[PDB]
Amino acid sequence: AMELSFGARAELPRIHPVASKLLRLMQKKETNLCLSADVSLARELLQLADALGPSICMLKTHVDILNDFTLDVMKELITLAKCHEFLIFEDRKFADIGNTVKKQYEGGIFKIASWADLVNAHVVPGSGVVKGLQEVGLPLHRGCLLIAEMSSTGSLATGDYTRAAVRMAEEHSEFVVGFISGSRVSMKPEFLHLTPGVQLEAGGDNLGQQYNSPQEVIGKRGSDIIIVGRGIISAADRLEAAEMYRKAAWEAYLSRLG
Amino acid sequence: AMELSFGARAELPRIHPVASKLLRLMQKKETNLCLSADVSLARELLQLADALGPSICMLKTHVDILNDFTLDVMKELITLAKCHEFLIFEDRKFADIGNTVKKQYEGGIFKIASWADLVNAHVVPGSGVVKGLQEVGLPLHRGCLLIAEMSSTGSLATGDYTRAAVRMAEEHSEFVVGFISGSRVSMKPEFLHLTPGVQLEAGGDNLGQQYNSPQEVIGKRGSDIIIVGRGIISAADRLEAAEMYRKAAWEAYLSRLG
Ligand SMILES: O=c1ccn([C@@H]2O[C@H](COP(=O)(O)O)[C@@H](O)[C@H]2O)c(=O)[nH]1
Ligand SMILES: O=c1ccn([C@@H]2O[C@H](COP(=O)(O)O)[C@@H](O)[C@H]2O)c(=O)[nH]1
Repeated sequence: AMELSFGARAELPRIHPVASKLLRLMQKKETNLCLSADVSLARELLQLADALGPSICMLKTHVDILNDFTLDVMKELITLAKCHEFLIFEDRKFADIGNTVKKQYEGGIFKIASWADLVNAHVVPGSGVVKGLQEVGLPLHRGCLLIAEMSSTGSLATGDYTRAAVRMAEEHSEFVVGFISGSRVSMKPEFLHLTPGVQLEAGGDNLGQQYNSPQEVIGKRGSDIIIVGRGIISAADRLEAAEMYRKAAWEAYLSRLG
Repeated sequence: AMELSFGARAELPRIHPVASKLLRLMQKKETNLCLSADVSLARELLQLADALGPSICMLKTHVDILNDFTLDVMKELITLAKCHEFLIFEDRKFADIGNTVKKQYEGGIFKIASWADLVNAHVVPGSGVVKGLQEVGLPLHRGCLLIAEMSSTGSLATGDYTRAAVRMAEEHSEFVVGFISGSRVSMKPEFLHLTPGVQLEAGGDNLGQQYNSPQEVIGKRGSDIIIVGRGIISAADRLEAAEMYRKAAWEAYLSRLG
């Protein structure tokens, strides 16, 4: 295929409204940066969302790490998402049978479906995992990302595992909008590719995380969006760091567009 | 080779303390039944744990489906666990990079490590998932189960994936006490095998769950413990249903012991 812009893909025929909403704000704001807001305090989550909101297309959460979660916190996050124009991605990694994951998505204390635009799923259980999430997510106009590859050393999400992930996406394109992957895994331009394991300096952490640059992941490997946690969160000035990552990911996307 | 009793297995030189405690109470109470307590209310959770405690070796939770979770509820559950003698297994299925899963296990609202004897992890991220959990579990004297196979249709946890799970468990035996699997996957008697997707009658559900009988799973496939949810919970008489499952699983274990 030849390279389409985020704006062209927003306008496509088969595109999920969520993905379309995302691709438009990306074009509008010149950002393909997803902030991984891996903090344990609501006040910090909310201050990051507000400060960095203009710089990001998406805020990714791990609600189960928030020491002071309440649905009111999520209400305030929604208000910031609407105000600054970004989607909320809860990185819950649903990975159970369909009958269980539907309850874990709809219910409990988190009520994830009520506030998350996007969630993700591991494909290891078979397509039941997507079917269960769909029953809840479809009417709510939510979307789902399938984990086709992981960034960590020893990752088993390779080969036929990755190919099964892409098939599963194709079979459920009414609800699945794309992939968590280290590179482009599907040529279909309606699918989003989001890549974690990103820092300016290629490298890793002490527990198997691997990092590659925005230029590599977006430019060479053809992914759409970078997911960045520690590369931003650990900085003294998280706004400056966010801006650095945004320009890098954006300029890398412009480059491959030609 | 020659099958050892649960009582003898509990005394093996390399046995993990949590596995030893469980094997002891299984032999004492003549139960290799784990109740899957898939309910949405604390009261239902506590009611089932009390009513069925005598029949079970283990209660498996999904605390993220509890509408009214609080840590006090867990305190109470533990009192029941200590009174009736069963372990608590939170079926969280950790499946993220090591840096993330340690926070998910220790922290947030659920504080899983503060009350769960056992948790489980998917192996797809590589062994960094176990190394992260260990940082939290080992100080708290906890154990972990690796998901080597799944019960659901289209499961990708097969062949080399399954073998990678077994290797990973062998290499982290200070923390990993066994497997979620549909059959015996390790020949080392220090490892436990727990099998979900169990009902007396043939079948499945509308979202990819598949059922096999206790005699099939324990007797022919050589697993140790049956995990049963709806097979008990949906029955009119849960005390009778729990007893039927216990007696099925236990006699199947005795037969294989010869
Ligand atoms: O394959 C994956 C999938 C998800 N994440 C998530 O993306 C973020 C990476 O953060 P950092 O390593 O950039 O701090 C974390 O929240 C992590 O859970 C990965 O790192 N790799
Ligand atoms: O491979 C697996 C792993 C876990 N479970 C869990 O075991 C229970 C099965 O319940 P039921 O089908 O017996 O009601 C559920 O809590 C489900 O999440 C499975 O069914 N299959």
